[PDB]
Amino acid sequence: TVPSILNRMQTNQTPPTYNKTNKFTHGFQNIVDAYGIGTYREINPAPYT
Amino acid sequence: LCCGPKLAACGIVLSAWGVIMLIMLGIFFNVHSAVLIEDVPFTEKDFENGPQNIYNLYEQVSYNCFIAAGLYLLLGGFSFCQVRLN
Amino acid sequence: TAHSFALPVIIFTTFWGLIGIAGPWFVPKGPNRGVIITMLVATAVCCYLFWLIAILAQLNPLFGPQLKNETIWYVRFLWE
Repeated sequence: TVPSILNRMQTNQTPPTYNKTNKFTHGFQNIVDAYGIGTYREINPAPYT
Repeated sequence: LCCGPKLAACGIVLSAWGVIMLIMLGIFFNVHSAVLIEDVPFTEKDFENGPQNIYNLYEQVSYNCFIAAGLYLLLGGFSFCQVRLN
Repeated sequence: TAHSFALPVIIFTTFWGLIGIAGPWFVPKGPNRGVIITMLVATAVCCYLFWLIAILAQLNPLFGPQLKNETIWYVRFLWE
């Protein structure tokens, strides 16, 4: 009965990176990230690659 | 006759590719397209009278392509028989 | 042999331009929309440039092909 609570916090720390992958694009995303995993919502090379 | 299924599968794919490619080559050779000239067993004497001779040798190579395509058809049937046998 | 540098350029330019400009308006909404529109645009750009460069390589040719006398004799009959 006592609740859970979720808190945000303005963060100076760098978050992880994600790209909403799909079956077709997974290989391309893997390939472009193989030289290095992208940064926070930076331009993703996968779609044009 | 029997063999491993993977070898039989390789046989069928090889036979199909042979049939298709050699059908293409025979078609163009019977068309007498210039692109394939150097493969024609032409002889120096032929380039005097007219192009009909070289047409006939073009057709010889074309028939020869069709024959090898036929051998590939037999091979394809054979390998499919083995694949389904396994 | 009517190989003008007029009709091929219009036809292929409009082909790839349609693909790269109009198609995105017809692609439905969806998550894959981004990669799909990117595919259309990039494909149009790349293929069109490829074909364009290839044909302009032949526009106003500077030197002719060198051919064996055998093939010259055969082609004289064969081709226009």
